[PDB]
Amino acid sequence: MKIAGIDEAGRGPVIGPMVIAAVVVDENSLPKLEELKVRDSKKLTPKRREKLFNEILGVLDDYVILELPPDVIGSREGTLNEFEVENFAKALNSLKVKPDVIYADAADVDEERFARELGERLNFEAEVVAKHKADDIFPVVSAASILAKVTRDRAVEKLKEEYGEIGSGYPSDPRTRAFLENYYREHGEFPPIVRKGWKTTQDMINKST
Repeated sequence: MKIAGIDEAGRGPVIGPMVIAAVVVDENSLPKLEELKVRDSKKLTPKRREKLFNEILGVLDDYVILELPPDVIGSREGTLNEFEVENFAKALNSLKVKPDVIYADAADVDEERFARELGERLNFEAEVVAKHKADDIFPVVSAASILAKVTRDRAVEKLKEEYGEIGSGYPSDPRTRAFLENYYREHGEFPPIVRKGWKTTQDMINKST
C-alpha cells in the first residue's frame, strides 16, 4: 500500500505564508522514516533540520509542498477548518502517486469530522486518519511537518530581510504589533505580508474596537 502524511506550518502567526506539505511513501519504506527519528526533530537546529529534510526526500515515492501566501489565508468562518480542509485536499489531489491511507494533522477539535470532510473532497478514494498534533504520533505526518517547517522558516527569514524586525508574528507579540502599527502609520494601510483573515477580522490595532 501507499501511505501518505500531510501537515502544516505557520498556523498560529498572522504574518507570512502558511505551508502545507504532503508526502507519500510505500508501506515497505515506512521504517526508513523512524530510522531517521523524524518524530524527534523539533529540537534540531535549522541546519540539522535542513539535512534531515534532504534525507526524507530520499525515501518518498512522491510529495507536494504548497506555500500559501497571506492574501489567500482566511477562506473560512472563524474556525480555520474550512481553509485547511480545502487546502489539505488540494495538496493531496496534486500528488502523482495516490495513497490508499492518509494520516493527517487535525486542527479542528473534532478529528473525525475533519477526516470525513477531507475525504469527501478528494478526487480519489482513500481512508483518512486525522489526529491532533499528528506529527508527534504518526512518523509519516512528522516527515511532512518537516518539509513544511523548513519551507516556511526560509520564507520568514526572507521577510525579515525585507521588512526587518517583524517579531514572532503573533498579535500578542509587542514587536509584531509595533511593526504593524508603524507600517500603517507611514502607509495608511497594513503591509502586504499580513494575512487577509485578520486584517478584516478583529484587527484591534487601527480599529481599537
